[PDB]
Amino acid sequence: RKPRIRDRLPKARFIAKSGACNLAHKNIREQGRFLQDIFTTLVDLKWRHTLVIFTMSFLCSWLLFAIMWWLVAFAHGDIYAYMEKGITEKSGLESAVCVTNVRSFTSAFLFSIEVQVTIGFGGRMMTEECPLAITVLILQNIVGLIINAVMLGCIFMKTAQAHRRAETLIFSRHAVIAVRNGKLCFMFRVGDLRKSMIISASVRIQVVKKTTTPEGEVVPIHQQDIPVDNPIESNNIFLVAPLIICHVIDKRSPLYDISATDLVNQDLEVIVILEGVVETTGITTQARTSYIAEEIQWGHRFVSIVTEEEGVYSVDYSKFGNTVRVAAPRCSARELDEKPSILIQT
Amino acid sequence: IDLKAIGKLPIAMRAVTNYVCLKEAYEEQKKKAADHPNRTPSIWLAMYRAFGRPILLSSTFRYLADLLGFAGPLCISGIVQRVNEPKNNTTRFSETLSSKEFLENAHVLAVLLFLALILQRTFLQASYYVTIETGINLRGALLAMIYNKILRLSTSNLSMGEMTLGQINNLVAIETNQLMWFLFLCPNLWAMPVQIIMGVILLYNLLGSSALVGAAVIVLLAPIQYFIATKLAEAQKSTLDYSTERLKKTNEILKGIKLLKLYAWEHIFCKSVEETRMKELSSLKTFALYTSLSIFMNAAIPIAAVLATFVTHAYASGNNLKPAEAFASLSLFHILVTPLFLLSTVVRFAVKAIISVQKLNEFLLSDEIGEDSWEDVAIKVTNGYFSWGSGLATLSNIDIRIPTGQLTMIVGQVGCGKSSLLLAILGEMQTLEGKVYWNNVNERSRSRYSVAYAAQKPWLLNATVEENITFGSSFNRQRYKAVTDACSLQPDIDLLPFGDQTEIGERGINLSGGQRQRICVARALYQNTNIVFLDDPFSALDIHLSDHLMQEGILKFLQDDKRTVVLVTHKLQYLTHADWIIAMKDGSVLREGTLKDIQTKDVELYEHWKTLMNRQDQELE
Amino acid sequence: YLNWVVRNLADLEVQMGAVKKVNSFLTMESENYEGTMDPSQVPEHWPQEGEIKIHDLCVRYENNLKPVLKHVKAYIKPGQKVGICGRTGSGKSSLSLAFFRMVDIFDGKIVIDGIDISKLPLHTLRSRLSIILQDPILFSGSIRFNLDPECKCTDDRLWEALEIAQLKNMVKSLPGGLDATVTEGGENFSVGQRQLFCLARAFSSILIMDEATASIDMATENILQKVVMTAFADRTVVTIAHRVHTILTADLVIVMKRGNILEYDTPESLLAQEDGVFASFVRA
Ligand SMILES: Nc1ncnc2c1ncn2[C@@H]1O[C@H](COP(=O)(O)OP(=O)(O)OP(=O)(O)O)[C@@H](O)[C@H]1O
Ligand SMILES: Nc1ncnc2c1ncn2[C@@H]1O[C@H](COP(=O)(O)OP(=O)(O)OP(=O)(O)O)[C@@H](O)[C@H]1O
Ligand SMILES: [K+]
Repeated sequence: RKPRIRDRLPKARFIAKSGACNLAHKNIREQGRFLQDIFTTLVDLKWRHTLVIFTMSFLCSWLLFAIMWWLVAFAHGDIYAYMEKGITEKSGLESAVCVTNVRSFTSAFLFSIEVQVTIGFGGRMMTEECPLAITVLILQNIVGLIINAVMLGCIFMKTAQAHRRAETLIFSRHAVIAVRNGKLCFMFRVGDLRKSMIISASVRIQVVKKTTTPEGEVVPIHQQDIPVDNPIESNNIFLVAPLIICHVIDKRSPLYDISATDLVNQDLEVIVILEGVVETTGITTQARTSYIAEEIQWGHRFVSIVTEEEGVYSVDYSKFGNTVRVAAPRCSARELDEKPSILIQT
Repeated sequence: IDLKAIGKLPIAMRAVTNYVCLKEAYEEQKKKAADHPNRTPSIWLAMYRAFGRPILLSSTFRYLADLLGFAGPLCISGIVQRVNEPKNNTTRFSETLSSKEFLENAHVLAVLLFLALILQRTFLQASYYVTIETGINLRGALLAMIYNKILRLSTSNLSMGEMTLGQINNLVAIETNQLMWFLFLCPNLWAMPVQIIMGVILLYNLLGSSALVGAAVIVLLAPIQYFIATKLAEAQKSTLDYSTERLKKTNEILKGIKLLKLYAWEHIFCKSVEETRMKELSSLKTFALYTSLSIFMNAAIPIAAVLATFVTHAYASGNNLKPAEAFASLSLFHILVTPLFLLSTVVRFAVKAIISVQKLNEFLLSDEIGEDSWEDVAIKVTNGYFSWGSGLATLSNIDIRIPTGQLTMIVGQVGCGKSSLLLAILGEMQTLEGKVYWNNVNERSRSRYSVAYAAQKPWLLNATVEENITFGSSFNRQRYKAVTDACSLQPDIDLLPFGDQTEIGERGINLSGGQRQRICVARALYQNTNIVFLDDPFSALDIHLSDHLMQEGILKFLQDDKRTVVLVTHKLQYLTHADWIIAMKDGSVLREGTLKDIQTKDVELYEHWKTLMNRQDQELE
Repeated sequence: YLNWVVRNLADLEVQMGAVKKVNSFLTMESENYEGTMDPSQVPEHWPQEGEIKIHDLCVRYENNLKPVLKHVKAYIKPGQKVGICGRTGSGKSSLSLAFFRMVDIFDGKIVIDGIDISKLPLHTLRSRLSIILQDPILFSGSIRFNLDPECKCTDDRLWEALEIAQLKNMVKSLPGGLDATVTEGGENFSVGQRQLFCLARAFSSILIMDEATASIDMATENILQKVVMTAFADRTVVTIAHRVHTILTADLVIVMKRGNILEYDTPESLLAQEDGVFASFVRA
C-alpha cells in the first residue's frame, strides 16, 4: 500500500479511535486568559503537584512574614537592646521589646511559625507598645485563615473527586457487515468492564460524509443519523453482558449504494456516540468511537460469548473482535434491495 | 513521528536558497568564463561568493571559542597556586585597585571560570549549529543543481550510454554528503592551530623550560593516527570487495532454492561459500588489527608523552614540582589532545571533497553542454543529418513533410535508422542542422510542442502503469477510461501478484517484455490531445492474435476518434492502411505517395513487398 | 565526556535492535532429518516397470505446507512415461504430490519404490530423487563444477550431451570448455537447454515433469524426442502437464476423477465417450 504510505496524511478520521475530536480551530476571538483561570488549574492538578504546591505555599507564607517580623524587630531598636550584654539582659525590660524575646531572624521565623499555625509557645508574645506589630499580626492572621481555607478546599475537592477513576467502555475494534434475518445488517459490539450498571443508556449512530445538493450547496462534513433498530424503536439498551448493537439499513439510511469493491475508496465514516449516567456516581458520561472504512471487515459475522457454567453463566472478553467469515452475498445492497425479477438476488 | 515540526520553514530556507543562491554563482562563474579557459574557467569559485554563507560568522565564533577554552585552565591554575596565604601582613585597607587586587582573590576566579566555561560552550555550539544550518542548504543546492543540469541539456545520450548510472551512483549520495560534511567540518582545520599553537606557547609561557619537550611528542603522535587511517582503509576496501563476492555467491545460492532444497547438491551449494566467508574473514582480521592499534595510539601517546615532560622536569633544576606548576600543565595536555582526531579526519575529508568536485567537473564537461542547443506542420529543412548522437554524415536530399493522421512507416531494419529518425522527427535528435522553416504559427521548439510518445526499449517508469494513470483521474476520464476499463485490462487480465486492478502499479515489482510493451502502448492511450508518435515497437512486440486486439483497442481509440496515430513498425501483420512507407537507406523522407502509388513505380523490393501472400511476410515466404 | 555517554548509549541501543532482527532466526530449524531406515541396496534399476500406487483419496495434510484439503483418488499406469489427466482445480495439489512431501497427504500403504519411503535416511535418500522446475533456471555452475560428486563422467565433451542433444550445441562443437558456466543463467548464455543432459547426470532412471511455460514449442518437441531417447532407459515415469503441446502423443493416459486420476485408459476416444478427457478435448 505504497499509495496509502504516501497518503498516510490524507485520511478521513474525524475522531481518533481514542475518542478525541481531532480538529483544528483558528481565527477565533481569544479575549484572553483572565485571572480566575489559574485557580481552576489549581483544582485539577495531580497528587504530586498538589502536595508540592501546598507545602511550598505554606512555607513561602511563613518565610515571608518571618522576614517582615525580622524587619519589625529591627526597626524598633529591639535587636540592639538584646545584644547589650552588660547583664544577662540589663536594660531589656523597659525598652518595650516589640516582640518579647525576638533575637534574630531565626528566632523571628520561629515566632512566625508559632503565630500562623496556632501553636503559640508563649515564650515570645506580642507586647503592648508597638502598634505596627499589632497591624502586622492582624494581617498575618487574616492571610493565614484565607490561605488555610483555600488549600483545604483544594485538598477536599481532590478528595471528593475520588469516585471518578476512568471511563471504561469497550467497542469491537472492527465493525462487521453481514446478512441476518433475510436482509443486510450492520453490526458492532459494545461491552462494559465496570461492575456498576449504566442507567438510562442510549446509543446513536451517525454517518459523516461530504455531501452534494441538487440546489447546488455542498456541506463539507455532513452528519446524518441512522436508526438503531431495536424492537420497539427506542434508543435504550440494557448492559449486563456485552451485546451486538445492529443498525440494519433498508432504504432511508445511506447504505443502499454500497458496493463491495468501493469500500477501499469509500468516503463514508461511521461514528458511534453513546451516553448515560452512572448509577453510583451521579455523573453523565459519554463515550465515542470511530469506524473508518479501513476497519470494516465486510462479510464476516460475530462470534458467541455466552456459556453455561455450573449454575451461573460465564463470559469471555478475549474473543471480542474475533469473527468467523460466514459466507454472504456480494454488493447486494442495491441488487437485493431493488429486487430483480427473481426478487431473491442472493 | 510528527510532520508538524516541518511547517513552512524549508520553503523559506532550503527551497529558496538552493535555487536562488546558485543562480548568482552561475552568473558570476559564467561571466568570468567568457574571458579565457586558461585560468578563469572553474567550478568551485562561485560558491563562496554566490552562496555567501558567512562561514566567518562562525569562524569568528570558532576562534573566540578556542581562545576562551584555552584560557580556562590558567584560571584553574590561578586558584590553585594561592591555596595558602594569610595576607594581613600589610594590614591592607586600600580599596582594591582594579589593575591588581581583583585578579588575585580566590573567590572571584571560581565564578569567572564558570562564566567562561558556559560562554565558551555556548558560543562554540551556536557557531557550528549555524554552520550546519548552512551546510544543509549547500547540500540542497548541490542536488538541485545536479537535477537542473541533468534535465534540460543531456537528453540525447550517445557516449554517456557507457556508464550513466555511475554519476547517479556517486553524485547521488557520495558527493553531496561529502560536500556537506566538508563544509560542516572546515572550521576544525580552519582554527585548530589557533588553539594548539596556543598550548605550546602557553606551556612555554608558564610551565617552565620543559614544555617544548612536553608537547613535542603529541605533535608526532597525531601523524600516527593519520598513518594508520590509510592502511586500515585499504584493508577495508579489499574486505568490501571480498564481501561483495560473498554476497553475489550467496545470492546465486539462494536463487536456486527449489533446485537445492532436496537434490544431491543440497548442502553442497554452500561449500565454497563457507570458505568464502573464511576467506573474507581473514581480511577482516587484518583490518581489525589497525583499528585496535589506532585506539592504542590514541589512548596511550598522551599519557606516555606527559611522563616525558616530567622527566624533562629534571631539566628545570628548580626548587621542586610546584603543584601550581604541573596541575595546569596536565590540564593543558588533556585539553590539547582533542582537536587532533578532527584534524586527522579532515585530512581524508579534503581528498574526498577534491575527488567529488573532479567527478562533478567531468560530468558537467562531458556532453552535458551542447547536447540540447537553444495541421501544424513544421519541417521544410534541407539539412541532411538524420543520424544518431554526434554520429557521422549519412545526409542526402533531406526534407520531410507529413499530413498527420497518416500511418507512415519506414519498414526496414537493415540500415534502419528507426531510432534516429523517430527521435529526430520531433527534433529531439541532433538532426535540425541546416535551415528550419515552418508555418507562421502552431495554429521556438520546432513547432512540435504537442508531442506524445512511445520508446524503442521497455520503459517501466516510476510507480507502475496502474499508478501511472494519474492524469486527473479520480475514476474515469472519457478518452482513456473506456480504454482504461476495457482496453487497459485487455492484455493481461490480472498479474499473478495480489491486489488485482487498483493501485496495481504502485509497488508492482515486475513485468514481462510483452506486458511492458502493452503498458507502454497503454500509457500512449491515456494521453490527451492524442497525436501519438510510435517508433517501430511491433516487430518485437509481435503478439500474434493479440496485435490485432491491441490495434482494435487503438481503433476505437484513434480510428474511432478525431486523432492522429502514427507508427514506423517493421511487421506487415498490421499493414492495413499502411499506405505510406520509406526505404531510405541513410536518407530523410523521400518516399511518399498513395497506398498503391509506390507499386506504380514498380520498385522490385516494392513489387515483392506488395503481394497478397501474407502481405509478403518475409518476402512472401 | 557526557555527550559521548549519551550518544554511545543511543548507538548501542540501535546496534542491538538491529541485531535482534536476525537473532530471532539465530538457530531455528523446522524440518528435521533423523532417519532410522535399515540399509538398502538402492541400485539404479527399474523395479517392476514402476507401479505407482500410494494414494486413495489423498487426505488433508497438516503443518501449513500447502495442504490438499480434499480427497483425490490416485491410480496410474505402471510403465507410464506420459502424463495423466489432472485438472487445474487439483493440478497444483497433484504437482506438489509428485515428489514433494507433506504432513498427512497420501500417507499409507503403497506398492511403490520397493523400499520404505518416508523413513529412509533423509541425509542421502534425497539424492536418488528427480524433479524439474516449472521454468528451469539453475543459476549455479552445473557445467564447470557439474561433477560435484566425484565422477570422471567423460561424456560432457561430445558423447552424451550430443547424444542427449540438449547440450550438443554447447558441448560437442563449442569452445566454452569443460570449465565455463553461465553467471545466473539457465537461459543467459546457454539458451539451447535450460535443463541439462539427464543421461550425463546419470552417466537414475525416473523423470518428473513440469509445465511448458517459457520454452518454444519446436524446442519442446525436440525435448520430447530427447524424452523418448531417455524413455528407452525408463519406460516408466510420472508427468504433469495441461496443454496439448505436451499432451499430444501421450503413450499411457488415464480417466480422471474431479482432480486426480481415477482409472487407467491409454486411448483417447474411450476417455471421450466417458468423462475422461472431456476437459482436455476443449482444444481439439
Ligand atoms: N478481555 C478484554 N480486555 C480488554 N480489552 C478488550 C477485551 N476484549 C476486547 N477488548 C478491546 O476491544 C477492542 C477490539 O477488540 P477485538 O474484537 O479487535 O479483539 P482483539 O483483536 O484481541 O483486539 P486487539 O487487537 O486490540 O487486542 C480492543 O481495543 C480491546 O481493547
Ligand atoms: N543507442 C545506439 N548506439 C549505437 N548506435 C546507434 C544507437 N542508436 C542508433 N544507432 C545507429 O543508428 C543507425 C540506425 O539504427 P536503427 O534505428 O536501424 O536501429 P534499430 O533498427 O532501432 O535497432 P533494432 O533493430 O534493435 O530495433 C544504426 O546504424 C546505429 O548504428
Ligand atoms: K459531593
